[PDB]
Amino acid sequence: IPEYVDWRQKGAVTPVKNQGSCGSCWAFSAVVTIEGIIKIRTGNLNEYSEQELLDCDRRSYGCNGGYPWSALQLVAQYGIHYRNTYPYEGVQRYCRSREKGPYAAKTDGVRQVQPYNEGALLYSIANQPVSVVLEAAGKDFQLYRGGIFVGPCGNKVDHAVAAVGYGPNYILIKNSWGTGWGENGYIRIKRGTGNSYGVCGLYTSSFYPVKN
Ligand SMILES: *C(C(=O)O)[C@H](O)C(=O)N[C@@H](CC(C)C)C(=O)NCCCCNC(N)=[NH2+]
Repeated sequence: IPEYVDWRQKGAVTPVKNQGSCGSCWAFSAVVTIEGIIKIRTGNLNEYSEQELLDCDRRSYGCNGGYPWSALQLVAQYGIHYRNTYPYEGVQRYCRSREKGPYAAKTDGVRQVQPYNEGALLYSIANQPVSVVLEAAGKDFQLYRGGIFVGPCGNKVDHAVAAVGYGPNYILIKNSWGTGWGENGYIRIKRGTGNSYGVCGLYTSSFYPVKN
């Protein structure tokens, strides 16, 4: 795999979103990886519905948090609608997949990255955007403005985001806190520190969709 990856530069990343007060980061992370794999496999970049996963993933807890792997499993089992068809409301509502017509996209499965393994995650990112988790509760992360972030942070992961690239000393992360946070909504998190958790626990739990 190459020294630098940046899926934005290959047209596989949609604009940065803002989840608002709702604890829906798990759905945004999953959606980033779906948009990416659909662009990679079909050539088209579309936006897909975080709200659909928020409402319809019965293993998740709506705005009280949830599981990226469960949202991705939902998209592989049923499918997902376009964001326009099922826009983001910032609150969990009834599942309306059935009332919104045929799904827009469907995947074929979900595969987990070997946790606590930097090279495995870099490999995954080299093939596609990956859903990852990290500890975002610390003030240093909350206030990140730019540069390669080294912390301080612990490994008590609490926030799902998406890895869309990397470089020799960082992994490139698409956050769901709007375009005014970080580097136009992105953070570059230091890698190569030898800490197996990853900076801010970045290697704890990583999933990606599979689409043949
Ligand atoms: C995301 C956020 O707004 O930061 C949100 O808090 C979230 O998804 N939290 C997750 C932790 C990460 C995805 C690793 C979470 O708490 N998941 C467990 C399920 C939700 C908590 N339990 C219940 N019953 N609500």
